[PDB]
Amino acid sequence: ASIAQARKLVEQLKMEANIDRIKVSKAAADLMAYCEAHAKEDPLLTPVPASENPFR
Amino acid sequence: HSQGTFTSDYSKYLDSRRAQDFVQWLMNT
Amino acid sequence: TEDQRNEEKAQREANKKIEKQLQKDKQVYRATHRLLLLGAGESGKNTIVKIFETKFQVDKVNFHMFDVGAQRDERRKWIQCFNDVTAIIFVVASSSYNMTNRLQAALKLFDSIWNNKWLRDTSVILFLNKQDLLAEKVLAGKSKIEDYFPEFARYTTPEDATPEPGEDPRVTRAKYFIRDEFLRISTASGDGRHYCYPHFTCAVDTENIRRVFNDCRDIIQRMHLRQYELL
Amino acid sequence: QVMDFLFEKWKLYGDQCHHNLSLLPPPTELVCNRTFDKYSCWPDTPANTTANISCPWYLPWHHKVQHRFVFKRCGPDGQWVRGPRGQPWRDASQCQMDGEEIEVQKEVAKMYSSFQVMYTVGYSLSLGALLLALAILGGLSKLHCTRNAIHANLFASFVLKASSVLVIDGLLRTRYSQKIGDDLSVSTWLSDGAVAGCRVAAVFMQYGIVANYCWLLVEGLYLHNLLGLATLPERSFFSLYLGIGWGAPMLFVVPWAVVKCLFENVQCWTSNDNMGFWWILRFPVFLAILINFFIFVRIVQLLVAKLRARQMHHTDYKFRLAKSTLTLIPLLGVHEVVFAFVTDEHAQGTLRSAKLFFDLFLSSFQGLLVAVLYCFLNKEVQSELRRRWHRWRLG
Amino acid sequence: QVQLQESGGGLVQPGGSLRLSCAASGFTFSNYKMNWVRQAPGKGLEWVSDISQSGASISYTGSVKGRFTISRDNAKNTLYLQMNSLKPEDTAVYYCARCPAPFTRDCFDVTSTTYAYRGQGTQVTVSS
Amino acid sequence: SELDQLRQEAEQLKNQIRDARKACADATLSQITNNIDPVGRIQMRTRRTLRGHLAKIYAMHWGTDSRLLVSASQDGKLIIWDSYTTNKVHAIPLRSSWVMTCAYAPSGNYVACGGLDNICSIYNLKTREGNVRVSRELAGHTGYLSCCRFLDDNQIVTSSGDTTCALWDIETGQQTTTFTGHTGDVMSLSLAPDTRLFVSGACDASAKLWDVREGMCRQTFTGHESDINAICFFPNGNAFATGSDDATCRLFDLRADQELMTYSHDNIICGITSVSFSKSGRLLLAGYDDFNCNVWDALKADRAGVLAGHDNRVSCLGVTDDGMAVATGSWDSFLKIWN
Repeated sequence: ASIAQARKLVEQLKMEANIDRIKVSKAAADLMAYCEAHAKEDPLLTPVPASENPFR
Repeated sequence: HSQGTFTSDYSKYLDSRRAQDFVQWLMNT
Repeated sequence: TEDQRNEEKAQREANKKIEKQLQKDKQVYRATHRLLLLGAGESGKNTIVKIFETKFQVDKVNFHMFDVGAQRDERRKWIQCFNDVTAIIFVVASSSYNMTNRLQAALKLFDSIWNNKWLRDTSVILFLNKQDLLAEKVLAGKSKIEDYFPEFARYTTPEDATPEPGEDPRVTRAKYFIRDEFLRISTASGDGRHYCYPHFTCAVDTENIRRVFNDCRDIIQRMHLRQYELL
Repeated sequence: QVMDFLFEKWKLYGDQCHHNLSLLPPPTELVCNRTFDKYSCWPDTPANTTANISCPWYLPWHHKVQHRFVFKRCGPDGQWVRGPRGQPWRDASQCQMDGEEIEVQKEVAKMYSSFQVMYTVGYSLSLGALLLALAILGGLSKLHCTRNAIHANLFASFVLKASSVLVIDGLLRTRYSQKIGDDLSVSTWLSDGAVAGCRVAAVFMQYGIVANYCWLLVEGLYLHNLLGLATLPERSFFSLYLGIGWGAPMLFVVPWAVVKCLFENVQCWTSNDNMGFWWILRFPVFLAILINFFIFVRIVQLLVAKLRARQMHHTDYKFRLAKSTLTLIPLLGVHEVVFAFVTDEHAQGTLRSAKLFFDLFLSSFQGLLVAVLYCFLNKEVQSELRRRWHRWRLG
Repeated sequence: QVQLQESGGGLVQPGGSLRLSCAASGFTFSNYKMNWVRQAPGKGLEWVSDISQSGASISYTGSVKGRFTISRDNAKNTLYLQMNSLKPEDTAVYYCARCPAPFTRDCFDVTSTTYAYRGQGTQVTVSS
Repeated sequence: SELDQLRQEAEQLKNQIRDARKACADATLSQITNNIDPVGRIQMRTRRTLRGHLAKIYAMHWGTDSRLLVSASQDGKLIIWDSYTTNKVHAIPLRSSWVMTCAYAPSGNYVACGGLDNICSIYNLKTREGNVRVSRELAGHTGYLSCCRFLDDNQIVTSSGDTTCALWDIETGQQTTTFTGHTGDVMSLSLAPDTRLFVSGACDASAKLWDVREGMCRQTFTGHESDINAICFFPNGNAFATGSDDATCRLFDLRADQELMTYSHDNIICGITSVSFSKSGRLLLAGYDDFNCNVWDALKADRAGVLAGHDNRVSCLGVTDDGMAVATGSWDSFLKIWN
């Protein structure tokens, strides 16, 4: 009973052990590249002019 | 109800002020 | 633009049907009191009203006794919902001190309800149930309140305490100690915005729902007087 | 009331002794001539004599100086005595105004000027407080509660009262602050000229100070039918409240308006002389004071029941906070003390002026006190102002 | 990441004095109102102590009022429950729980298993 | 006995994940993002206001057409609004008055609610016989339902209060898989833009990443210390933010197995109720309990704008799929919509 539930935790930690963790600088540069590449179509980053805005 | 009563006295006075003022005009000129 | 014109006219007609139905049932949502009914466990909450919802009405005012007897016992997430409720009925088991000692647990649960951030403005009806099993374990003494409470031996029976006829004064001392123990938590923290209305359950329900109804009338009248800055 | 009577009696007496002068044959002796100084006409007497001729009957107080005369002498040349610039001098002092009545008129003139300054300085900063309360109330999150809509449409009624009473006051000032040159200008003044503006401002004032008492009735009855029922109110009944506050004063003003327009057409309608059926304008105020004073005592017969069961955690707040609300709740129920028996009829002397000072003073600062007590000390609108100050202190 | 150790403990004589120390790691310890909950073998849990954020508001179960004392070390992220004058009816395992919300006065952690923020405990027993 | 040895090896395995995480923690964005031109001041305004509800609003959801936002309240109503013209399209009543969430399918064909009655009622919009009523009542939980999201018109994955996210099948009417593995109650979940996998935050400060195809747990991230109210994915699929009740948001990585940032400020003291990214993902818009929903910068970790509005806590904050507007469901029956 105690081993039947505790093995299910440590098996999940075993599966999360062998994860190929790319370094944080590389994922940071990935996120930076995504946010700079998608920065034109964003309607919150720049304010939209009153023509295209369907509310006012 | 006083605002309908006070100006009922501020009117019934004020014409009597005018009437004594009206005699006082023809008292003099 | 005539297609946009009949579009606008149809959408505004749907708006008119919806808004008329929303007025016609806002008129009944403002009229039905809701009453969250929670307890510790082994309490006897089914003698009040008679998977969890139930409803009733007395003197042309409605109630929705939302029991929660199907959920878990980790209450810190689904009790943020019940702050629009009027009166959180909190039926305790006053006679569950022989076995867990559920009285101290009920006190801590009540204190945790009282000091919540979202359950500030909701008052609490208090039902010290299990009145029948209370009287015997204090005259015989199979479990002592004074074993689980220090100030029980140095407690005085209160002067304004009415007796029920045919009842021992030690039993009145015990139940009034429990009631003042809850009221100590009720008045130590904030009591301007919400109140506690302690009671003692009897064997019939025709007075019990009347007590609930008069106390919810009290909560509504104190809410309106609190709105007009009177009390 | 009296100036028009004096004017028409002056016209009648002048024409009457014009007719009398038309029936005098000339004697052959030295008589001073066919004269008239436009208010005192006389038979013509021989020169170097004075005349014991009666002083004229058209005066307002003539039936109490009736046994007096006027003595004027025409001199040696058949001509009367002269004033500073040749003016006809008369010894009209024996039937002139009595020397103490002008003094008691001076005293009541100072009383009326003092009361006027008091209630205008009450109503004016009352207006300046109720407009701030309205611009606070109808610009925020709580701008339509069915509780708070009646307070907004109550402060509108208090503004409609105050800014109409101090306007009929200004027209009563303007109509009586001019120099009476000749008979034609004052006859155009006495005729229905610009006094129609005075009459409609008078019916404006009688609408304001009846709509305000009916609105204190509705502000009462809302709070009474909010507390008897167990649940929250289902229908707000705001059609019924807006009707019983702003349509019932119309049906109580326009009977009085057409009665004053047809049956007693006095000069400007603020003269409430012959106060039969002025009672048609003071019966709804008697109603809207009695039937919310009843609920004012019915609200304390439960407020002291709610301050007595629990909340004993503060000693002597059972008296302090059951009187710090009983001072507050006269937004509605003041002045049962000096009106429920003391009417405008059968009230004389300094009792009458004391009742006028009491009700005038309290009803002139009532709007200020209601606007303060319900839009600047209400802690909800306090916190709702604090949140906007947080939003405005970031930019 | 929360991690609540329950240091000290063991087996005492009836009347002894044991300082149970709760070692915490993973959060700002000064914010969260802690407590100390036990469960006797055979029944459910029952809440024994608490403490406030700074250390002011302290309560107990009425059966253990005064016999146990409770103190927190904000500078060391540590919570000491020092027992005195034990009894045969106080055999239990003592979980160092924690009320879950920061900067609050109330919590709901007396309840049954799978509470999150509650260490593995320390089984304490008095002698015969 | 023999059961004691499992706990120490669980701690040793956690130590391996710990120092492996600190092995790939060789840098930080807090130095990388300093060369980046910040967005600076951002101010938004309430555009439309949707005053139709009666009780507090607990959750809203835009449609994928970004015109119709459903919203869900405790009065028993599920009002399908319209952002362009302030027109309620259906006021569908509910049996369970205590709704706790709503959902809009991507095809615009079904909505789904579900609250304390444990039942995720899926409502049908395409009944051409007039009005619109429930098709299927999915009932396989014990605890309440806290957030449900649609994959397509055939399978809905829902969170729960009884620690188990589930993948339901609408036409059949039972759980396909069962995402067991969480310890406390599970509040929110958001689907990745490829809809093959999803994260699921809970009330043990743990955001488990799952995989709906295999029906298992993959990654469990712990960087928080209180119960997690709401999460949301990044639009690229390699990040997601977690707003918990310790008044901070934390950005993570599914490829670094750690946190990346802490959006903690000192003046805020009470925790996040909902959080969702912008269109591009530069703006992390969090919704708080002190009545103002901040607009954080998701890379510079600073408040680039605080929104105005309600007089109660906000409850949900959904951004349109084309990023044109932002709506804020709050606890005063109102839905301010923000461009």
